Amino acid sequence: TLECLSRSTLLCVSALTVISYVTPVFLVALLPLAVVCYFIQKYFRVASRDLQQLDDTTQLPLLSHFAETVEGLTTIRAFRYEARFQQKLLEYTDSNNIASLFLTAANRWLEVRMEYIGACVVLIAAATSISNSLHRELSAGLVGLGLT
Amino acid sequence: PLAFCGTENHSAAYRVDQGVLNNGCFVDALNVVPHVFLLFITFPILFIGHHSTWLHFPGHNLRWILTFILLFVLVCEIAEGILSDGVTESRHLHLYMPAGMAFMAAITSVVYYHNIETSNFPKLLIALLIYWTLAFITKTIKFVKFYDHAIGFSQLRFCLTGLLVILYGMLLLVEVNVIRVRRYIFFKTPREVKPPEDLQDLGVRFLQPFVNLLSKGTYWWMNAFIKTAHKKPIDLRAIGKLPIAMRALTNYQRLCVAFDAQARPQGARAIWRALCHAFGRRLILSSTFRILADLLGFAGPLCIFGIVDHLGKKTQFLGVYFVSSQEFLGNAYVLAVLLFLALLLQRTFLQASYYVAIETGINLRGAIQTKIYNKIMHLSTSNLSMGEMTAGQICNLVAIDTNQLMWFFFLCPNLWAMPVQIIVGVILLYYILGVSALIGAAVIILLAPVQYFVATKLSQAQRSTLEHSNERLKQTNEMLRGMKLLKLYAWESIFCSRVEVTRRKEMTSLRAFAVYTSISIFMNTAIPIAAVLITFVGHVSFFKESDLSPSVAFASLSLFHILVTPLFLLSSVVRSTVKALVSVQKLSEFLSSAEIRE
Amino acid sequence: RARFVSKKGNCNVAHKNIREQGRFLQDVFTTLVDLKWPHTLLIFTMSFLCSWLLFAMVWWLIAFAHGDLAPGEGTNVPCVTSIHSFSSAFLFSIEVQVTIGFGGRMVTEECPLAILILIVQNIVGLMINAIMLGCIFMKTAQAKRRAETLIFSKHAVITLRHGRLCFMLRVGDLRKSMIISATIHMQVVRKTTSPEGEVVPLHQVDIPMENGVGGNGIFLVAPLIIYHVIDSNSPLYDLAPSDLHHHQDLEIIVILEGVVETTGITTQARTSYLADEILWGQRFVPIVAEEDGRYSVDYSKFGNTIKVPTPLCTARQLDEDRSLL
Amino acid sequence: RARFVSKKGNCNVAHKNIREQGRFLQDVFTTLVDLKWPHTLLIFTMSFLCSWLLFAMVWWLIAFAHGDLAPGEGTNVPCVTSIHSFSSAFLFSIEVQVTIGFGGRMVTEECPLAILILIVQNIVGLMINAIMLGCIFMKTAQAKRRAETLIFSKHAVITLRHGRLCFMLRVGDLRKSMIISATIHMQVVRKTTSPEGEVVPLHQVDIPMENGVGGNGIFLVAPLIIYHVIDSNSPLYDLAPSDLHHHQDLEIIVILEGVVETTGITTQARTSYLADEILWGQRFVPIVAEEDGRYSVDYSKFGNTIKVPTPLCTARQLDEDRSLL
Ligand SMILES: Nc1ncnc2c1ncn2[C@@H]1O[C@H](COP(=O)(O)OP(=O)(O)O)[C@@H](O)[C@H]1O
Ligand SMILES: Nc1ncnc2c1ncn2[C@@H]1O[C@H](COP(=O)(O)OP(=O)(O)O)[C@@H](O)[C@H]1O
Ligand SMILES: CC1(NC2=NS(=O)(=O)c3sc(Cl)cc3N2)CC1
Repeated sequence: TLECLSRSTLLCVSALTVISYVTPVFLVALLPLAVVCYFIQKYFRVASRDLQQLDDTTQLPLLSHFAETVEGLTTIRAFRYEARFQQKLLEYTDSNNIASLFLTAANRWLEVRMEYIGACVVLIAAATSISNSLHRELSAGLVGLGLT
Repeated sequence: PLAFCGTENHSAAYRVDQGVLNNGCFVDALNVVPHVFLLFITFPILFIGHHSTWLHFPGHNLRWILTFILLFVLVCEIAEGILSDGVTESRHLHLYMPAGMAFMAAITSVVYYHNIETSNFPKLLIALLIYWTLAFITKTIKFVKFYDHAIGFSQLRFCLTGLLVILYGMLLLVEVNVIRVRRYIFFKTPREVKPPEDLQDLGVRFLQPFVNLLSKGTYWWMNAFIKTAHKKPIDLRAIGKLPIAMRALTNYQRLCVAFDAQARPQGARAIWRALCHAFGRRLILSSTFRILADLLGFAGPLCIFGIVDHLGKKTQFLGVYFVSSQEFLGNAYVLAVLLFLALLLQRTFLQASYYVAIETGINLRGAIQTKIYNKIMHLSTSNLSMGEMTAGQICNLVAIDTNQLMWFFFLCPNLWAMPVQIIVGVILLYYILGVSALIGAAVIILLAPVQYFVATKLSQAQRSTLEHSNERLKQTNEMLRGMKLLKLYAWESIFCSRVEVTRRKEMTSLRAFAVYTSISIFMNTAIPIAAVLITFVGHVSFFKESDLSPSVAFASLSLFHILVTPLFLLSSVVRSTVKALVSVQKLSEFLSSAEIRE
Repeated sequence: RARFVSKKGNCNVAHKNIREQGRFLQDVFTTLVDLKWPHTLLIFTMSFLCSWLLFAMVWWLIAFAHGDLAPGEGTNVPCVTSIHSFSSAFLFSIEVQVTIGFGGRMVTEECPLAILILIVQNIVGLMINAIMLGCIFMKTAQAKRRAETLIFSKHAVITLRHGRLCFMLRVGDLRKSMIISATIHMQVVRKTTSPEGEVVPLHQVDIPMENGVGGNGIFLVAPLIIYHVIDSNSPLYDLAPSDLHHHQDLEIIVILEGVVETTGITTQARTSYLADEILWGQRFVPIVAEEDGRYSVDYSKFGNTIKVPTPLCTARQLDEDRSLL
Repeated sequence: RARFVSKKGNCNVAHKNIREQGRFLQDVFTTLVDLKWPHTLLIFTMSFLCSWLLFAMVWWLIAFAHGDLAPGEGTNVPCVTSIHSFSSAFLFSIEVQVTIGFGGRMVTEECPLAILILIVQNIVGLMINAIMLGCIFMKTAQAKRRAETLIFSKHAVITLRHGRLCFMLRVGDLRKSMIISATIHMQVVRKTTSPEGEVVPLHQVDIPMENGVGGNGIFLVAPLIIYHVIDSNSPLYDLAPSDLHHHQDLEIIVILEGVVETTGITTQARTSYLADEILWGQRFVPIVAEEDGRYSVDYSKFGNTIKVPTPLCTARQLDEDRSLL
């Protein structure tokens, strides 16, 4: 995760610096997206912190339900309580699975918003660089740098 | 000033002495009529007009896909109309304003269809039917006139109005399929679909199987949850119940059907084939979404090629200039718009792929957990009483091994869709560069045996790491449970030293894994640099086929980066794969253990 | 704690799970009057503007098809005179539909399609004008905000009149216009449970208003103290001053249904009184006095109460104390 | 087996042998509003079109009689300017009657008959416009489809409340607009026979609704369980669970008569309950719950019933069992 984070967080700042060098006007459009991102990180982080915690607090009665089943297997099978404990497992598994599903869908919500912001970054940088190269000459090589 | 047909030759375009139907720029005036009819018949119905039990009409997925394609083709028609009228001094409103009116009409039509589908009003769909019929007529006349003046396929507007009439006919066929299935017109009216049983009374709040494709891909239904988490903490009441397709019992019965189909036992290979038979259809769906995302990811470098090539640098017909497909593709801004749309579609598909894979893994986890518990209720205590297995290992079959198999099922569609992306990327590299790209691909290929050697060493190191970590966790558990006896006998340091010895073996295996991981990362980060260097030196010093140019160089740079991005995570991929193989093997060992005889 | 009716008199009932089959869709006119004045004004301007624009596109298409938009050399009678662009057709559609008829642009008798579309636009414009006139008249003649001048006291009072321990109120009419056939319907809303086991969460039990010979009708000019005697049959028979706090589920709802004299449409003023808003041992201060000219109502004392010595027992205990004596 | 009222609430009574003396003919306006919207629209367009065509033939006959249709050499003032054919007279009749007045065609003051027929056409057009505006306003202000949002449960339930064996129902209001002065009128329809020998095929005996102090009025916001106590005076006193099948002739009809708050016109929702649609030993599930904001009504459970242990005897047998104890 540290290697992936270093590569991502340095390619992002390198790319923003490159687009700011070839098109300074992009900085004017860099401000609202950084606003919009912030609002998304305002709304997701409250929800996800719940949905992670609810995913953890539903994993504890599942795993412990295994731990008491293995050590008390003779007792459960002596009372003929196999079906009741399997039903308890079905309840615990359903709770943990739907907590994980809501965490997954919240993550997909956030990633859809961030990737659409990235597509907007591409569109804005392309518009600024193409308008420059048709108006104020960029030698047609810095445009490829900014788009790449 | 601001005339519908441009004031050329003293407004000669408005002269309709030659058969007004075959007079051009009047058929473009005829095209506005269905769109404004739909707007004026739809805006009061939508404006004048909660349903937790919503259903979906037949052809719902197809209608949303056809509407998206219709919006894309109308955007292309607006772009080519703006391109076409930019030469004449008078602005021709008939070239882009009917296409924009069509775009607004299609947006209003899909909003009307969504409100009808969430309100279950099929009898109003007749109105949409009339609009599509009118649109079809007003397109096909135009197409016929474009055939009668010999436009041909060399002009983009002819292909775009052919796509327009094809999509209008397809939407008309979807509408007549809807009236065939659900008879909302004067008929017997026999068919009632009814809401799905999970939505109507069970109390599920995970609406992802039940939302339309726009809210299925953008995850719009999550929005309210993201709002309500500000006002109230999310608990197990705000999260509903699992759907029937996502329930643990359903996936467990599906896995049991797969295992019974295999038997008509256990082992790792049979477990893998059972997981294939139970969940590979969803895995194929996620792989298809990832394949489409990979294909649309190449629209980036091609658009960079076209844009930078244009920045480095025709037929009059019926009194209005026409644009060829080559002129439309090579005029900078349009590519940017296309790139933006392609990027949006790609991201949506990619997120869909991820979601489907993760959903599949969660279902797999539930099934596996149920099967493990059903083995526990049929287990024998002699397995634990003779040291064949311990309760910590049985609990780690759920806490650790099922998680490893689940994360490998997360990572499966990327591995399935990687070779198609590699093949298309190498083909496009040859298309942009030439033989230099073949040399660079040969440089990439020449280190593949070294990559395979590093991957095998990583797999062996992670097998040793898992083997030592299980023993370390077993010794740590038996030390922690009997801590009072170890303190009373002053044997805490001895058992701590034994756990340190097992941890030292694990750290030796981890050091081997980290050394070969660093070798893999250096190889997969020096392969792109050496490949790019050898291509861009051989493209000028060795070969003289073409100039270097910024378009070719930066498009090939984007293609090289896109092709080498999956190679960055080789260590994590091989670690997850070998952890899955170990997990499936010990799951098969546990499921094929002794039982209690009846 | 939720209230069935607010103090202003709007219900807080939230409807859900209504499977809709178009019975909200058939009554376009009732929904059209139910909208707010900005929404009705928006629909009113949008329907007329969209009809003018639609027939404008029809007239402009006729002028395109006949050749009137092209510069004619001469001896060519257009379908409509003086139509040269889309704005000419739009001004002509406004002239036809609002029946202004400036006459620079007019229908010639050459094209039969122009005559037919003139007929169609006149019929459609008459339909739209009649529907909008009726909807606006129903919107103006609504008595919903006449009911806002029917004021109810903030507190309600349980005290003794003729040794009965009645629950009393105060209802006043601010305007001088009479409200004809004014009837008072008082109810008690609680979560009553039957002895068999049925639980009704909002069981409404009407209570009789002790005014006249068994009638709900009142004559409201001056403010009236409207009281219900807590006898044996009343649901408030077991009510005690140890009750009537905020946590208690008792609610008492008063409806004043009448006909406005000036508009002739029935209206109702709803009000609710929670348990903590019902005061035990008080009494409403008199507000009407004989002034020099005539009777005067002091509305500054309209809801004022004064503490009066009442028993702190329930009504059944007071009845049992009478039975012992 | 025929039903007096349908489940939707339309009567299935077929009238015949009505000797007609013109009392269906005098009330043109009531029949004109009774027609469907296509029929009212057809009469609305046909009356205006026929009036325009009739006065068009009058104007064209004037232009024929005065010599205006003939090509005049000059110095001849027509009765109406620019009338050259029948279509000119038709456009001029449209211009006069809808008061557009384009002014290419206009009445000159030469012919007094043209002035008189201008007066006659203006008076007739004002009459037609006023009658059609009033009929369209009455057509839009109808509360017939406001009553379609007043829902009644599919089944009705006979069970015990406070040991009484009452027959209960469920009435709900879908819209948030109030229905003022809502009254419930319940009846029992059977083929009752008198002891003297009189047979009434559809004898309607009203049953009292046990809600309030002897009143038919209800306050309908949330859905209400409307019950009638089967006491000694009720016609259902001898009803048994061995009855209430499809072959039984028992019918129970519920009328909800109220005034719509927004339109101010009285309406009624009729419903019928056959014997096989009345369930013995059930009970309506509660649907109103205190949500986080306010009260919420779950309309997905609106007609749901649950089986509750009730005696399988008639009401008179239960009363006799109480008399024995
Ligand atoms: N002067 C007044 N004008 C209008 N309404 C009044 C007036 N006085 C009291 N009310 C009504 O009585 C209620 C408040 O009663 P309360 O505050 O006890 O009376 P006061 O303000 O005289 O002490 C309000 O809901 C209001 O509708
Ligand atoms: N959600 C609802 N919306 C509108 N009307 C309803 C609803 N639920 C029940 N009704 C009314 O109740 C009757 C059907 O009752 P029933 O089918 O027993 O209720 P449910 O469908 O809840 O089981 C219908 O005639 C209908 O008018
Ligand atoms: C991050 C991006 N640029 C890039 N990627 S790279 O393939 O590592 C490589 S190698 C070499 Cl020499 C020059 C470059 N430039 C923009 C794709």
